[PDB]
Amino acid sequence: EFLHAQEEVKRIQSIPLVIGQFLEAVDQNTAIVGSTTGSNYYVRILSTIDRELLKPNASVALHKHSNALV
Amino acid sequence: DKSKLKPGTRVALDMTTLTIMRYLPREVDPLVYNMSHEDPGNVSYSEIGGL
Repeated sequence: EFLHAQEEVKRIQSIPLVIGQFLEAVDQNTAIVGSTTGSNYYVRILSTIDRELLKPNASVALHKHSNALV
Repeated sequence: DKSKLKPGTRVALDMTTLTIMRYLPREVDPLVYNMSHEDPGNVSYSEIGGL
């Protein structure tokens, strides 16, 4: 079941994606980022994959269907 | 090909899944096309003496 579940997330990690810039972390759970779409977002950081090298300043991708930081 | 993407060329991508449906050949601005065809002169392009 774990192997079947991981499959499901990979699909989301992949396109469609919309790019942003990741400013800074206010929680390990959820973080604040800014898009190129003209919206500032509070987006959730995907679990059972690192969220602790997520935290520095970098370019980041957010999923189009789910509006999360995959 | 992966050569159907190179910086500055046009691409069509699907709206709902953002994967490449096709190559889209780049637009040619009509303004550049006018500059290529037209010669603003009405004088010889061989020589003008003393020039």
